[PDB]
Amino acid sequence: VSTQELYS
Amino acid sequence: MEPIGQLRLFSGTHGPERDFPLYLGKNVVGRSPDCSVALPFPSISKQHAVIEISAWNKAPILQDCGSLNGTQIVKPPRVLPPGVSHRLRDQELILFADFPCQYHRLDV
Amino acid sequence: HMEPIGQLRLFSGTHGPERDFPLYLGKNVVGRSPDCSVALPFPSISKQHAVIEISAWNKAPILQDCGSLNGTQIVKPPRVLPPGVSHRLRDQELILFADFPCQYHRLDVPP
Repeated sequence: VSTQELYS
Repeated sequence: MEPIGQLRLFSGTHGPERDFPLYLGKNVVGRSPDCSVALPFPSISKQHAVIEISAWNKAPILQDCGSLNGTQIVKPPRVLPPGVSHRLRDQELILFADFPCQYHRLDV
Repeated sequence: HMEPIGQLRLFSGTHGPERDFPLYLGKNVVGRSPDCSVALPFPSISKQHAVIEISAWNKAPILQDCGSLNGTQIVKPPRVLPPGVSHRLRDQELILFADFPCQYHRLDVPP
């Protein structure tokens, strides 16, 4: 698993 | 080794507060359960930041390790560029991604 | 007695243990005066420091600073809340009043 980007 | 600081992860969607002890040396913050301060949330990088403490009586140094979602100082509001050292102050509020924490120096 | 629509948590700190306050429909004033909705009895908190207004049952609360001396800050994203600007509160979000971190939580209640 890679890091989940934060968006909106 | 007795802890010489604490990292408080405030309560939130993930449940009640979690408190992590900080020791002399390298205290890695990340998602990996290997990390000294394991914040097992998808938006935290696997190796997110490191809090380095040289002595009980020396300010810890926080550095972002090139995390995806960043490390911020809440007040005064600042983004910590990757690799830049920041001296932590007692009661300082830090964001790792969208997770607010507070650092507390212990005694002694 | 009506049912609170949300709550404000003042985290434990050097000032003492955690305190939690109900937030109701309408106006809820945060300040150091003991008759504020949210009474934070600390000298660095203004007498009328901020207000959280809940316009209607299922509307996000609006936080406004009342021109406090030591300010109100939004934690994520981190930025000072200028007096008068309405900030929509999000569940679990942290706010600083002066240097005191606080958290807003929406309660799961009917009208």
